[PDB]
Amino acid sequence: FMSSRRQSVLVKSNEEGIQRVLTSDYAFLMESTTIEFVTQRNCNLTQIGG
Amino acid sequence: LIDSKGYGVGTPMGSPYRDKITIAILQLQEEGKLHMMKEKWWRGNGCPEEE
Ligand SMILES: *[C@@H]1O[C@H](CO)[C@@H](O)[C@H](O)[C@H]1NC(C)=O
Repeated sequence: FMSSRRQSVLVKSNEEGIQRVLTSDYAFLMESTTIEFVTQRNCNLTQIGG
Repeated sequence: LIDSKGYGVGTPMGSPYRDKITIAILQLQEEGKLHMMKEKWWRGNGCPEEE
């Protein structure tokens, strides 16, 4: 998917990636420690999956 | 969308006027010339759905 959808779903920063989840149905992939920081500071986000 | 490709103004192999059209197209996208043309040809009849 990501090879076919470059400059569409491939954001270049974490702050614009969390915002893209905050706008559309976006399922951003990143490191687990920062997700444990964002989810505890934002009650509209969650960590699904292991 | 399934794929993501694009149309393009074709030039011969190694042409100098490829670069001037490259500058020209991006000028008309920011001032909205192409979107006034895309709404002029692909529209033309306001439909009914509204339900
Ligand atoms: C989701 O999180 C905040 C804090 O819980 C909430 O107030 C708001 O509705 C959402 N934030 C947005 C939409 O930026």
